[PDB]
Amino acid sequence: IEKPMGIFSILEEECMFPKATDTSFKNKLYEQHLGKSNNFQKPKPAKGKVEAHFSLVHYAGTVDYNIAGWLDKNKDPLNETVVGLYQKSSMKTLAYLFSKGAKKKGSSFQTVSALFRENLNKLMTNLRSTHPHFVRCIIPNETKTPGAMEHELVLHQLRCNGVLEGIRICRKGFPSRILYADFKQRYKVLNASKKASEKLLGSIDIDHTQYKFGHTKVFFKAGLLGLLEEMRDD
Amino acid sequence: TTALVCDNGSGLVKAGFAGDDAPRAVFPSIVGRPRHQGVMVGMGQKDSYVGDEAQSKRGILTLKYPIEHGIITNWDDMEKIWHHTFYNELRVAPEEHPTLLTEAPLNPKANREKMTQIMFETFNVPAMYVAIQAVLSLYASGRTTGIVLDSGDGVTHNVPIYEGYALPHAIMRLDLAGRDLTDYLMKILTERGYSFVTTAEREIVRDIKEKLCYVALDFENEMATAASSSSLEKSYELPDGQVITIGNERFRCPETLFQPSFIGMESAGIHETTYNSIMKCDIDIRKDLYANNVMSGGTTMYPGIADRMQKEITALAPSTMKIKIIAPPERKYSVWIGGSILASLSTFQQMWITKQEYDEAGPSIVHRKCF
Amino acid sequence: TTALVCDNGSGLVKAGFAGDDAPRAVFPSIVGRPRHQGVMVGMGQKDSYVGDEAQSKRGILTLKYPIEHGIITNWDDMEKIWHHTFYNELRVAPEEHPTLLTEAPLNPKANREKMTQIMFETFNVPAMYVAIQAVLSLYASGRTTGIVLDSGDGVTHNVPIYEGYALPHAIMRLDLAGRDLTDYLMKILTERGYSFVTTAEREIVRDIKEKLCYVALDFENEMATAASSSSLEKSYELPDGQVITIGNERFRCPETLFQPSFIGMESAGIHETTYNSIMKCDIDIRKDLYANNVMSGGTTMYPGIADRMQKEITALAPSTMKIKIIAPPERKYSVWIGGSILASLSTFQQMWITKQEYDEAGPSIVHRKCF
Ligand SMILES: Nc1ncnc2c1ncn2[C@@H]1O[C@H](COP(=O)(O)OP(=O)(O)O)[C@@H](O)[C@H]1O
Ligand SMILES: Nc1ncnc2c1ncn2[C@@H]1O[C@H](COP(=O)(O)OP(=O)(O)O)[C@@H](O)[C@H]1O
Repeated sequence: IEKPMGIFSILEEECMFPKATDTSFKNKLYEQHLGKSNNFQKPKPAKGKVEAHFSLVHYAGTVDYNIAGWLDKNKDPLNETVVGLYQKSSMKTLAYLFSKGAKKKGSSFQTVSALFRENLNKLMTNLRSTHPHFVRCIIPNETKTPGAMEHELVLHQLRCNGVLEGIRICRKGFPSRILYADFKQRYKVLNASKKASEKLLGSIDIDHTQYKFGHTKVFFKAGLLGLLEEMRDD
Repeated sequence: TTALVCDNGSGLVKAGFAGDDAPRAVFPSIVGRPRHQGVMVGMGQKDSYVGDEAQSKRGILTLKYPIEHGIITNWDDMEKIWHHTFYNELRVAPEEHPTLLTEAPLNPKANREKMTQIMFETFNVPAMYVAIQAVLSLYASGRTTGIVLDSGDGVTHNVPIYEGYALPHAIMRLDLAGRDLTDYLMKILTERGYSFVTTAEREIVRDIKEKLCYVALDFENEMATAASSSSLEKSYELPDGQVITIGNERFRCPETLFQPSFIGMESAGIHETTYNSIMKCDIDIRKDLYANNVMSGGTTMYPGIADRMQKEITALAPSTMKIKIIAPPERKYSVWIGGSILASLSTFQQMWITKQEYDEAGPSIVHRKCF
Repeated sequence: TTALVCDNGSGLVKAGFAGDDAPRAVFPSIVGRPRHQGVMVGMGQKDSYVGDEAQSKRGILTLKYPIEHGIITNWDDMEKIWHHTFYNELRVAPEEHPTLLTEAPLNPKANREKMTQIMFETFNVPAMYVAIQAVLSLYASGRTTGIVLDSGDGVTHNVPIYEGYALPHAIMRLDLAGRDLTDYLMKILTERGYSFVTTAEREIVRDIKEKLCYVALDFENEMATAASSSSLEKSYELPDGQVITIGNERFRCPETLFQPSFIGMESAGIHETTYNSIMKCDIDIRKDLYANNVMSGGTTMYPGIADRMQKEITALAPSTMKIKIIAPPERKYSVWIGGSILASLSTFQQMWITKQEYDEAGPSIVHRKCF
């Protein structure tokens, strides 16, 4: 979306080109990306929806976009003599419009996506200069009946918040970092500290691939304690 | 990073940054050298001015355009021009800026080659490219079809383009342009008693031409009119007073473009070569070309040229074809504008000629599709 | 589910859905490719237009009919034609649609073989079938007996049918059709001074033929008349003005169909081949055939062709049989109409070639009575 020859760049090109049209934009997009990438892909005609034109995949699943109107919605050539008029007006409008050559575009090359990608990076840097924390206020139910919830709707809030992506990235590694406090007392039922952990692990039939006790806690994939859950009880 | 767009032409160098809206720096592409000896020691007179500085020092210099008809004849003065452009007009190290160069069609290949070579050796740019002035002029007009009639100061060419395809066999170059009109005006201004012979006062004559001249919708009627009345005379003050007056000349001079016989050339007039270039194209695309006569370059900036042009080419063409003439009000810079537009593209960022590539393949690379 | 009816033919692809009343999509079966180089970057010019797109871009392309005389010679362009038809003209996934294809009689066996193979591999249809254009054109006419004289753009054939039985030993195919008439008109238009040589302007000539030409009831009388008077001259405006006028040519051109010697062919005329095809059939069925001459194909759409045809074949036949000529006003689409009719049937829904069957028996299944 952001690199050169990306979607935004191509949209800018078509906002510059003499006689560009929505069909030319769609073509240029396809010929520049289709097949030559994986995220970008063709829309699927189904579901009675009017028109999709290209499908992207994000951390929150796939989504296909409609292209009609993107050209004349993005071009915004800011006039200059009228801005001078504003600067010289007698109201307080001039308070807004108060008055290098490299990387500055012309008053005829202006485009919305550019200002977006500019202030977006302004954020993504000044926010990158600050320690983060996160809160995800869900709405679990259509109406105001507390305690009761439906999954599909909170499933949507799951992806829009993408916390499932966090649990996935922490999910393909060692999610379970646990001490001996419960490990010894729950696993001594098969072979009735560190060397005691080695004894209690070699004896309950686990291979040395899907776990690791580094020096303080033992690290575990998720699906292995369930294997023990039913077996570490007898 | 930013790309540079230097449109040389004759008469006027115009440069700027890709993506801008107008060339930042514009100055006459001349090199002057003193022709007296100078007597004030400590004045530290330099040995060769250039650009507006020479244009101001005219009185004691001898000016020499290093581009004659689209082609470069004195390479050292051209290098001085480029160096002055980069280091004073734009004040930018050309080390990290792909530059876009322009040239007329049907030029000596050695011109373009030596241009590339100097660009890569002397100034050591990261990349470069040479484009055809007419294509850029079409870009600037937001078209994609239509013959374009560029007419700068040294050359005049028609390029018919359709759907972005150029028909090269129908390109018509003609070596009649602003410099020739200036000379013819210098000539016919004698018959009133005014004598301008110095390379300096050729500039005076050029100013007179840019201010007073204009194309006449009907040559014979205007001639008879200027004969009868005197409502056409206009005065003009020279750099030392002594106002002068020109009458018939005002439209005699630019009339040449339609009757080149005035200066002894045999080729056909502007309208005629335009119509011929049309007729050489395939029959299925002639209506659009009739409808989209773009016009650029400073010589197409005469009051009335578009109307006379339309009348003539209408007289030549059939009657059921619509004749239109796209003459924007800023057309003098259409080449540079289109150049900035093109250079600012991203689908263009893979057409440049990389320094490494040129080192690999030598200046013969230009003619290759690294065009 | 719905079935497709794609009548390829030369010159004109006409497709649509079974059961409809007229083909939805109709466009020239040509594939154009640019022949200049193109200079405006970012135009994203595709490399091969097709159909009406190419017919509009004619001025800068080189058009190639991929079907010479009923037979497919360039399979890649034919595949482009089919793909464009399905995915843009009808906008339908061919995955779930049995398609009906047509071809002339006495064609190369490999033609229909490779056709079936491509239809099953590339497009992966569920089923398909290949029918004889003349049988369909008879279906559309609501007949069950009568010689059908289909004369498309590439080929011309007679098929005598009686009670729904075909007499293959009397099928007479002749390789003179609209394309040859177009070429002959291009030739004889020179003798007036008009010169069309480009594949683009062959289309202009085709339009002239479709508009102005007509068949003369008596060739000699019309020749002498055009000599004497000028009441036959008609004008025509080319795509760039410069109106032209044609006289004698208007009926000189389509007269070829009755005197193939004009283009240096040795075979007999249309009327005579028809009469011969009649005479090759059994004597008991000749009267019905005399009464039921059917005409299809765009080439049989000349003003006056039915009257001249009747006169000639009456002169050849005895004076006690009755000669009639069934020339509907929409006969140009009779093949597609008959195809839709036949595909709509249910007694036909077991004649298709199921993809499973082809996978089981290979493309040789076509000639096999799974026809
Ligand atoms: N207003 C004007 N009227 C007539 N001629 C003009 C006018 N302005 C400029 N010119 C002529 O046009 C020339 C400049 O054209 P230009 O497009 O700069 O040429 P080039 O493309 O070779 O640089 C000047 O030499 C001048 O003689
Ligand atoms: N009105 C007309 N008058 C004369 N000829 C015509 C007319 N319309 C079409 N044709 C000719 O008939 C041809 C189209 O016939 P068609 O039945 O489409 O052939 P095919 O069956 O091979 O596609 C065109 O090539 C054209 O030259």
